[PDB]
Amino acid sequence: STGSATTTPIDSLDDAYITPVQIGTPAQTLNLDFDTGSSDLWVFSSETTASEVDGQTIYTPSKSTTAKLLSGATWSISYGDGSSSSGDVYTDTVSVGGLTVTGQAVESAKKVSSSFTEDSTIDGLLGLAFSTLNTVSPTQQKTFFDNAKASLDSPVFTADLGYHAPGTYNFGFIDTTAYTGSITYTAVSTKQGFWEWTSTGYAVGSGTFKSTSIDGIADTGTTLLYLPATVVSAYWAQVSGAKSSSSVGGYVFPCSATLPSFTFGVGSARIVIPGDYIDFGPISTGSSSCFGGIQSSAGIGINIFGDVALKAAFVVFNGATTPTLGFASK
Repeated sequence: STGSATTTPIDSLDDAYITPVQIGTPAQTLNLDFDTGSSDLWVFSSETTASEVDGQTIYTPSKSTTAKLLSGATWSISYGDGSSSSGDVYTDTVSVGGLTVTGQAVESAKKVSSSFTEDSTIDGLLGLAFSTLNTVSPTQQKTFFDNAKASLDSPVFTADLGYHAPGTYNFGFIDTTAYTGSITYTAVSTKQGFWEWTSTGYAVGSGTFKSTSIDGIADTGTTLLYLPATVVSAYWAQVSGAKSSSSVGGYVFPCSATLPSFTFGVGSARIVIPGDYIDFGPISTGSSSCFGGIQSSAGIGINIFGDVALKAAFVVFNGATTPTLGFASK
């Protein structure tokens, strides 16, 4: 089997992407944030504290003939950005882009933090990291990909995120029309439960490439590119007037700037992030200070190749017995 679904930016900045997902019978379609940095499929639901729901579409398990309470199971997650959610668990039929999994754990939120409530466009998350990170207790549950894998034509999914435009998540096949050149594959460590890999270096603008190993995670659920302070300083030093602002929470730059590109290495290959991808716009409405899309990972504890990096590439998440990651230009 295969599946193919369009993923759409939630706003003009590509702060996140939503993908429609069919849950239950008859189908209830919710728009979920596909997140290769976590491993829970959770939704706003009829059980979510009413004051914490503000415009989201909810899953109502009582209206699904295939929903079953997973008795005794609870979940609770906290994300890198400080947001969180928790609740109980149903199993139900879940389909993405024509690919159907029966008996998928659908984690129903009883509580969500303010960041979730305040974003009316995201109805939940669909985790695509390794199932070892799944938070369901006392019986850990499998991700949608893990459940689908054996049925897929090939044990892979791909992320093709757009810059200020829709893109695609495919399951079970590689669309050879969706990228240019060849795909370069690189080793993955699953030791921390992430799609963790090592970039071979970077360049800033038309500058020379610096060969240096940068361990990090391919994370579709993180907006920005978080790299070591040395790398980030080298980038922003090429933008007149750019500075790190403790009050704003990272590097800002004059909105009048033209940003240089940023290149990262994948083996001997190179992925170029155009400068425009690094512009996250005014820090507040009307401001002439703009927020940067490359930020320091210092004090996160891990480097994160988030959407800013991934949307410059066609990315293969290869879930074969020994997983790997592939990157192509597009």
